[PDB]
Amino acid sequence: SHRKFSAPRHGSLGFLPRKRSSRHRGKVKSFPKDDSSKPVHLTAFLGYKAGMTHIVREVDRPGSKVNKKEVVEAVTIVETPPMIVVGIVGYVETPRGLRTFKTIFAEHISDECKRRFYKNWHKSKKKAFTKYCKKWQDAAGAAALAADFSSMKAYCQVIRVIAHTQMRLLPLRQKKAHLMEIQVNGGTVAEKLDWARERLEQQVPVNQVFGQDEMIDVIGVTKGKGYKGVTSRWHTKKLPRKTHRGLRKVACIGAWHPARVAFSVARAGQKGYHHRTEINKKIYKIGQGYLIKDGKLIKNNASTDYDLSDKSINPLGGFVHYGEVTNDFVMLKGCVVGTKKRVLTLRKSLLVQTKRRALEKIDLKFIDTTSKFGHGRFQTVEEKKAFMGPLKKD
Amino acid sequence: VRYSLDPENPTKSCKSRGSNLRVHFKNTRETAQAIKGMHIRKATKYLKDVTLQKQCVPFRRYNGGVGRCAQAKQWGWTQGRWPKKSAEFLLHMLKNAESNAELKGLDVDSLVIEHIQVNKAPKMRRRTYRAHGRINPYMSSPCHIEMILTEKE
RNA sequence: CGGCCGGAGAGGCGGCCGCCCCCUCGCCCGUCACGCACGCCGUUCGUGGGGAACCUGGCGCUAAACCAUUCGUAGACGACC
RNA sequence: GAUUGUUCACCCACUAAUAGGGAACGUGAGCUGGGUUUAGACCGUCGUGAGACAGGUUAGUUUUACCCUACUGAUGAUGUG
RNA sequence: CAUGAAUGGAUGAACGAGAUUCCCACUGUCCCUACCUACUAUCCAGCGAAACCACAGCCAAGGGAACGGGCUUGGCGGAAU
RNA sequence: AGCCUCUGGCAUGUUGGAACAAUGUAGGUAAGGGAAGUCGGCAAGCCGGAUCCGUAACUUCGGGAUAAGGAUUGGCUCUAA
RNA sequence: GGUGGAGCCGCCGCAGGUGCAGAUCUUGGUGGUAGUAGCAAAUAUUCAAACGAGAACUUUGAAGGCCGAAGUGGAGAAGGG
RNA sequence: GCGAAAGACUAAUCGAACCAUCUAGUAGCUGGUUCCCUCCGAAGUUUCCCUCAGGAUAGCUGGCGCUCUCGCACACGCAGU
RNA sequence: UACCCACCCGACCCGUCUUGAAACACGGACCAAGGAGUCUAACACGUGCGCGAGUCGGGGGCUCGCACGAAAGCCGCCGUG
RNA sequence: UAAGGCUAAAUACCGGCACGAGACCGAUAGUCAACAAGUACCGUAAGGGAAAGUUGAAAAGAACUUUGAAGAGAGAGUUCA
Ligand SMILES: [Mg+2]
Ligand SMILES: [Mg+2]
Ligand SMILES: [Mg+2]
Ligand SMILES: [Mg+2]
Ligand SMILES: [Mg+2]
Ligand SMILES: [Mg+2]
Ligand SMILES: [Mg+2]
Ligand SMILES: [Mg+2]
Ligand SMILES: [Mg+2]
Ligand SMILES: [Mg+2]
Ligand SMILES: [Mg+2]
Ligand SMILES: [Mg+2]
Ligand SMILES: [Mg+2]
Ligand SMILES: [Mg+2]
Ligand SMILES: [Mg+2]
Ligand SMILES: [Mg+2]
Ligand SMILES: [Mg+2]
Ligand SMILES: [Mg+2]
Ligand SMILES: [Mg+2]
Ligand SMILES: [Mg+2]
Ligand SMILES: [Mg+2]
Ligand SMILES: [Mg+2]
Ligand SMILES: [Mg+2]
Ligand SMILES: [Mg+2]
Ligand SMILES: [Mg+2]
Ligand SMILES: [Mg+2]
Ligand SMILES: [Mg+2]
Ligand SMILES: [Mg+2]
Ligand SMILES: [Mg+2]
Ligand SMILES: [Mg+2]
Ligand SMILES: [Mg+2]
Ligand SMILES: [Mg+2]
Ligand SMILES: [Mg+2]
Ligand SMILES: [Mg+2]
Ligand SMILES: [Mg+2]
Ligand SMILES: [Mg+2]
Repeated sequence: SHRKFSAPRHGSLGFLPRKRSSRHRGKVKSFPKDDSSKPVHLTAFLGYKAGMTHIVREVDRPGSKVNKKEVVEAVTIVETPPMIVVGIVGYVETPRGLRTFKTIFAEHISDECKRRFYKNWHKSKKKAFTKYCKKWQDAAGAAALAADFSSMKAYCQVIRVIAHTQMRLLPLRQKKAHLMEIQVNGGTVAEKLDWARERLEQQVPVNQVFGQDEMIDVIGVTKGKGYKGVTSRWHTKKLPRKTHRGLRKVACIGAWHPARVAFSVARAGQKGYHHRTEINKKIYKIGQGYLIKDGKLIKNNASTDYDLSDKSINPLGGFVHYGEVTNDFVMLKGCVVGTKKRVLTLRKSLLVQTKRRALEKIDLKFIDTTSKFGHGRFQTVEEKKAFMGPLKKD
Repeated sequence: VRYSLDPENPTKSCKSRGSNLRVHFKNTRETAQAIKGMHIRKATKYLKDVTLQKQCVPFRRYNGGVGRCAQAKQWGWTQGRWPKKSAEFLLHMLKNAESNAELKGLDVDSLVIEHIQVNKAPKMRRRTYRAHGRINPYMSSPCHIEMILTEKE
């Protein structure tokens, strides 16, 4: 017979080889279509989720109840030190797919970049890229990497740039840099290419990839939660109190005549640590790490013009569970996938964004920096000694 | 008595057997084939780490329900355990044979465990008591272990 | 034997130039010869085949992986960072 | 949602709409056990009687998965020196 | 249909682990689930059963003892767990 | 009564070690709503001791009755009896 | 051919308790399941020493604990021997 | 027997104990029924039966024969025509 | 021919009751040993043999302690029947 | 010739004592019992009631050396084995 009272299904099938993700750094599965008229730029970046906080801003969407009112928005902060370019890679279009031509790494490489090459490091001799680097000064310093750029100029169509993070500038215990191919959505290969030939061994800060109030996509790995019941995983109903054998299950799996349990029935399994691609997140502010000209420009982190304190986005006691953010960052509206410290990939929008809620230029009026290690009550440490004042420990 | 697979050179080969020992034949067979073909001193160490849980014994034939482990990767398996009694019992027998080769006049440090074999033994009887007054047989499974070390170097 | 090309769709191939030494070979004719094995079968080649083990010379080489340990961003164990 | 063991029914209320059905009249080693449908009892009718009654009524044990498969997750696997 | 007088009729204080209905109080019964604890399960050393078993174990449709795992035709199939 | 302790008696009731997954079995707690839950308020929680007050219908005049409904309650220093 | 260590068969006649796959057959034996289910009711153990081939489990000391006098304490009946 | 009555209880047994025997009780009803080869080869219909899951009798079957015929230049007989 | 392997074609698991079984009908994990138309009496027909209007056979008797014998042989008994 | 009485022989013997034999069974057979069998064991009791034969010819039943806490081994020896 049929279902008495119809109801939607629990949880989308559009996600459902719901397994522990096979990668860790968020892999970009599609880069934006390269319009070959606009100048050359990078399409992706690589940041680290740090924490969250309150924002205060004025709204401009006329006709709404909250036009010219102040709202609070929760924002993540993605600590994003400048990435380093090490190599370029060519791709050529085939019927069978999109094959890779020619990877050409620079003369130097790094130290952090070597880490990403061997599982155990301190046991090894650190020999990676020790004879490829030899090519970059001799007669063959023209054969294998000057006829190659001419080859990648003749037959290549799409050119990405292999670029690794700097793991030494972060508070993290990791030192294995994160490499990633970041496609160059410029125009005219050989201009797409005689730009990355230049930026070999070079820094790339976040203000080159991304601009303020730009719709990007965040590509990371869900927070992990282990084996979970059908009730947590697929968010089913709980059976009534009286059920003899468990009440956190699905009473009926399937019907008798399809003698297999179906692909789409809810089951217990791993939950969390899936790969997800969040789209259409907005940037509220591109940051700038506390650099030195005389000393410690911590001011230029959370000092919006409307309050002009000298806060760093670091709250009191740093961002709980992760540390203090000390270089550039991007402030994102709402929540991003992943836990603290997770490697986050930041892609530019594949959509032509022309809505009213987007394109909305943003003015920060106050950035909350009170401690997240409990119920913080007051923002900066000097303000603490404006209240209570002289403590006993003096 | 005779063994199966009597040795190539009866001159440079010592033997040792045990009959009716209280180990579990499905474990002592797994730990007997893992040590098979090794060189004596390499195996004495291996059988001590089986006790200290530093190297496993990969469970190939009798693997039902046996859990995965990390040290199983060396043998190219997934399942492996640390059968401690099984290690201790073919450790005496690996130590008895090391003396039979001493008395025969051989080179102790060039002996390679070439043949080794574990057979089921006449089972023991106990009884467990089960619901509704049933009485099941709660039996043991002993074994006859026997091994032949050769001089191969 | 050296150099310059051309070819990328999974290229795997050619092409085009210098120099050394050597040979004179497709077609008609003469001229003889070549175990003529005594009527008999798997003949004739792509074959320096493909793969697996071992005896000469020249140039180069100089590891990582897994365990043990540690970490949790991960966990039923495995696995993973 | 109210009533009902109910399927079915009827109403209240909301809504964009409160369409109709199949999957062993989907689905008890998934549940519940209200209804049927044991043994206890109670009435009415019938039967001389034991008893009968799709006539009511109240009380009445709901087992076993470790096997193969499917499915969900989890290690791996031959190849690629 | 088919009540009714010791096959007892009508009442009824107290009493009832007797059967219903309603209201107040209360509440994770529910909207809608969440987390915390103990013992498990989980992995390990030790010790070790049983029911069950033709052969066995991926599907669609067809026919067929009129609902196949095996047969026909398709779909497909990768060790050990 | 329960709860803690002397006298006396044991060594966690046929094992240990490592972890804190899902389901469980026992215990707990939940914002707002409060029986909309279900066949039914199933289970659970509300009440709870004492002192002071206060007490209905009904009645076989014994009861109902701890009806219902309210208040008070520690420590200390006194006083009175 | 082998192992085995004391008896055995061919033909003509006679006599049978005379030929097994099966009977939820009888008795005995052995697998797959499986090194799996399991060794989870009453809060609890730890340190040092002794003994010893060998100690989480014995013994002594120390510490923490429970039974809490309607006992896990001290004595008897029936029963046991 | 015993029952403040449920057919309750009477040594894990009760709408009628346990033990041995009569006993290999009876079964128109299930289950099984042991070597080869060769030749022949059915029935599910008739009448009667407390007959309708069985028998009795008819048929259909086989075995055993016998009486003759004459392919022994020299045949009457029969027939799903 | 029989051991292993390869291939092309064929090929559903046996026993059973059944109009119909590979059956989503039942018995069957596996292997050993055991295991089911017997004897007696009474008829009936067929067949072999002795004698033949007769022919026995029993019970008795006469001959052994048996070795073979509790046999064989013999008896107006032989016809009482 | 009743109402009173005695009696050897041929006749019967799955108990008992003592024997003899067999076209019998041969250790799941033959008695339940080839053995410490009506024993072990079950049941309150009446009763029920098993399994279990074979070293060699002679114990000549493995001294001694060695490894091990020991069980077990390695050599040696006994033997026709
Ligand atoms: Mg519908
Ligand atoms: Mg229940
Ligand atoms: Mg916080
Ligand atoms: Mg038990
Ligand atoms: Mg009992
Ligand atoms: Mg149904
Ligand atoms: Mg079901
Ligand atoms: Mg059920
Ligand atoms: Mg009911
Ligand atoms: Mg009833
Ligand atoms: Mg009446
Ligand atoms: Mg009447
Ligand atoms: Mg398990
Ligand atoms: Mg405990
Ligand atoms: Mg005890
Ligand atoms: Mg609440
Ligand atoms: Mg309700
Ligand atoms: Mg409802
Ligand atoms: Mg209750
Ligand atoms: Mg009242
Ligand atoms: Mg003999
Ligand atoms: Mg016989
Ligand atoms: Mg037989
Ligand atoms: Mg207590
Ligand atoms: Mg005492
Ligand atoms: Mg029948
Ligand atoms: Mg039928
Ligand atoms: Mg069928
Ligand atoms: Mg039947
Ligand atoms: Mg007289
Ligand atoms: Mg016997
Ligand atoms: Mg025998
Ligand atoms: Mg016997
Ligand atoms: Mg024997
Ligand atoms: Mg024997
Ligand atoms: Mg012999």
